[PDB]
Amino acid sequence: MADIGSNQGTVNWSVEDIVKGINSNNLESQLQATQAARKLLSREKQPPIDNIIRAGLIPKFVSFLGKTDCSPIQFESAWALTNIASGTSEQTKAVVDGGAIPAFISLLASPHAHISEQAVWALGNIAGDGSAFRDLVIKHGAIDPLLALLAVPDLSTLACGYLRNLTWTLSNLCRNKNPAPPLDAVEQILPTLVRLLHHNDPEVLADSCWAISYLTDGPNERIEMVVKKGVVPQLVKLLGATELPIVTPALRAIGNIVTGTDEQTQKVIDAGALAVFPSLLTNPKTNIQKEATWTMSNITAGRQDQIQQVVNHGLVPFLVGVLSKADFKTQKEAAWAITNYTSGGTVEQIVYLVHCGIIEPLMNLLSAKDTKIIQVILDAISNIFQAAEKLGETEKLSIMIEECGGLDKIEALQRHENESVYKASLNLIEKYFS
Amino acid sequence: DAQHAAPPKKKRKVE
Amino acid sequence: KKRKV
Repeated sequence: MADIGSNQGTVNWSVEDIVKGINSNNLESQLQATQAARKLLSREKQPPIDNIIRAGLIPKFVSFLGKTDCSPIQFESAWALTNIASGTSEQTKAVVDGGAIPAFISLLASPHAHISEQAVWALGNIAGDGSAFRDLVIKHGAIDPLLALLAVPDLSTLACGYLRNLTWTLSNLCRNKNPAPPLDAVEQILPTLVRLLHHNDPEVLADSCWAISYLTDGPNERIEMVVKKGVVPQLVKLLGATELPIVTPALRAIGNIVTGTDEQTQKVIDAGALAVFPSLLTNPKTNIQKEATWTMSNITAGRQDQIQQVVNHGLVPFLVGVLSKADFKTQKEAAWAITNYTSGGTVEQIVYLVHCGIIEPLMNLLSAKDTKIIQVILDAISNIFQAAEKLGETEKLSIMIEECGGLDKIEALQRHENESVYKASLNLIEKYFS
Repeated sequence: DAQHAAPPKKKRKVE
Repeated sequence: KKRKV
């Protein structure tokens, strides 16, 4: 979707000159002026977006989008408008206010690939502004034409840059949450999205995953319409991809899905997702590690038979590892994973947790400046003592917590300031210790 | 590779 | 238990 010049004299034009040319009654002079404008808006640094808007050029550019007889000016103005729309919400608004949406949607059917591609790009920028413009683009009927552009036997016959553009614009139509995209628009888009999720290009796969992650971020009903399409196995596969740009959105999508129902969570387990976590929980990239632990916490919050799966895959030692050493935010997710595990696990599963060495690292964290994680941890111990109570082992556990220095940190918290904390402590103290 | 952020909300065409 | 983004 890219261009040139007439460019000895279309480079570095002044805005007054551009206005002069566009105001001439000459289509060719307007074309030259529009290209000059595009070049100012397309330069490497500080494009004069506001100056162009103030000159009142948008309405002219929009009208040039409809000049089928001069494809070059359609393309140049489409590019100019695209770059104005790439700015602030206010700059994107000016483009919308000029009536650009229906004009760009009309250009989607252009016989010229580079022109329909620019139209796609522009709509991506407009929809990317947020919920309102996203939904306005949809109301103008952008989805059908966009989907038609991908209606081919094999995606591979499409120009690579062209396909990446369509995928990205489609993902923005699935983006944002207050409100989320119209249910029927999501249903209309899903089938094509599933197809892109199986394409071989790394950027198309990444953005496809991001779109899926957007769609799974919300009520269980939204998660269900995605899981229903049977994409989980594919998401699990991409979860093991070598490229971080693909793994990140794949893990996010998987993580959103396990925040749903036990039935929906069971789907990721059935697909074999847990076998990838030994690697995800030790990933060099700290964000992956964080999201992986976060995902584990929503799985340990599941059924006992699901917690057992976590056990069978040998993931408890990995949780003990993250709890012992990791970026603090990851350690916080681990604490949650542990408290959720102890909250719904069987006595045997909880005993196992202690046998893996969860106690010491858990106590060492009680010394963190984060009342939230502290509550979570004290809460975890309570659940663990309760398991040892049903075993008349409440004493062997007290020693352990005393051995590693736990008590010397719980009593100190007993004198905390947050009622939730000092109360929780005191209770544990007088109930299990001295 | 690249990693971390979600795709840009808007993209300006430099070329 | 199940907490979201």
